[PDB]
Amino acid sequence: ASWNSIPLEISYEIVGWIAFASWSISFYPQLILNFRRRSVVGLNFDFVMLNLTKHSSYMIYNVCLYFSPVIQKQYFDTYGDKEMIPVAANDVAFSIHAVVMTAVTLFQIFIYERGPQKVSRLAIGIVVVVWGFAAICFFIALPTHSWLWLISIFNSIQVFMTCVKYIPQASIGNILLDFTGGLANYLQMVIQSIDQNSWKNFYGNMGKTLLSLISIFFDILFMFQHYVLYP
Amino acid sequence: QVQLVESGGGSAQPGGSLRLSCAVSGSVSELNTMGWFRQAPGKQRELVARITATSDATNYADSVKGRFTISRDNGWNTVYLQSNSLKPEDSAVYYCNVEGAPSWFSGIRSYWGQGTQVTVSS
Amino acid sequence: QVQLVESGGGLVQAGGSLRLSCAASGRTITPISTYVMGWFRQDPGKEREFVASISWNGANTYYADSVKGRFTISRDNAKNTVYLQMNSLKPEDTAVYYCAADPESHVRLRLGVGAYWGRGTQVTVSS
Repeated sequence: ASWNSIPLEISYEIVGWIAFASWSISFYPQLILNFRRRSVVGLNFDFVMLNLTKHSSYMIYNVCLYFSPVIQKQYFDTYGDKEMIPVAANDVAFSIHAVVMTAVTLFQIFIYERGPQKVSRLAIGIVVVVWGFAAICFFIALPTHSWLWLISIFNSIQVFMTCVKYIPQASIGNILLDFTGGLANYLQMVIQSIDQNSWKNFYGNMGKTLLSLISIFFDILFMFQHYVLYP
Repeated sequence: QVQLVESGGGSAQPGGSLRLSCAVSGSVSELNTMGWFRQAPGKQRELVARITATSDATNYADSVKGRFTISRDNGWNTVYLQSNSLKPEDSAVYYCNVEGAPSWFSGIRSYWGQGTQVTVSS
Repeated sequence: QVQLVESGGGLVQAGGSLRLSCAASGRTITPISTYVMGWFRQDPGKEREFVASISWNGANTYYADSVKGRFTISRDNAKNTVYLQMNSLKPEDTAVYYCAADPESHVRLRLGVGAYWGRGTQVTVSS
């Protein structure tokens, strides 16, 4: 399916690349500090592992649905053949960038001074259980080539890992950047739905729908706590 | 869990010097700070010095600035307190402190040992 | 691969009418009725220039400032056909008119970087 309105298509591209930038720029400050220090002391090792799980899972869904004519046909067979694919180029760019950045972090953890830091049993357990389940789903889908079903599991895994990021977490510049990308990724989906006259993209990409809303709600909650509720 | 064991101290004369040691044992997901607190008899805790683990920044109480120095070994296994130009007001039980998170799910936790006595008198 | 076949080109007097048609067909992952369709034109040593475009919903039409008000674009999604009704023709309108299509972007089709192009139909305006 193609865009109807020229201004709505341009709006959707501008809000998408704003979402890409506000969420990709935050990877560099820690990475630069770690290389200069030649150490990872101060970094949460559990969070690095949980984020590699989340970013690889979202990346699988975005790259596959964006580039595979085969998986795109499965999408059309499920939500409608007049539907627009709900994965934008900025989603693909965000995902690949977030995996490379997280992989650089892991390489830094491996080469650099670690101090008394170590991934917790509870975090290793979450990751092992999540990866095991994903491997169970890869083998169930492999004979029937159920690739839309498989990457929708990968997308639900990122929604689980997104809940793990915010729920325990419950200064302003980083919150504002995170909130901007959540609102920009949500608004992107709205603009698409308005133009196509269809809300199916919210169901076909329930991972992006929840990733954006979990981010918005939780960042609003943190801003409400640091300024209204207590100080 | 984190185990902290304090060494050094005892008595010193005004103007004298003492070096404190804290052996760090165990592991966390994230080390936040390493420091020293002290409690004079019947008083409250007083942070003496602290190293911020994310930046390597050293911070001190105003009453000890220029006389006391916090330091560590390369592997963050030991933290030191070089107590120079000792004053009677420096008499207290000194406690080595470490702040860090056991996991992502449990916030930062504060660990301290049983402490070492430092008494300064003529 | 989508084939775009133009029709309707020919000689016309200044001030007259000519109606171009373009039939779209080919093997596609998305239905051709969901494609952006349009028209471009070209004069000998010049770059191809935008003429008109129509969204797959049929509600958004775009025109070049020079043809605005005289040329009307319409489409028939049951036939996969796009039309250009050219009224009030001027000698300057003499050019090869290319049909153009894009499976996803109205920006790319308007910008001239659309995926599919027809072979062209020569339109000649006499005096």
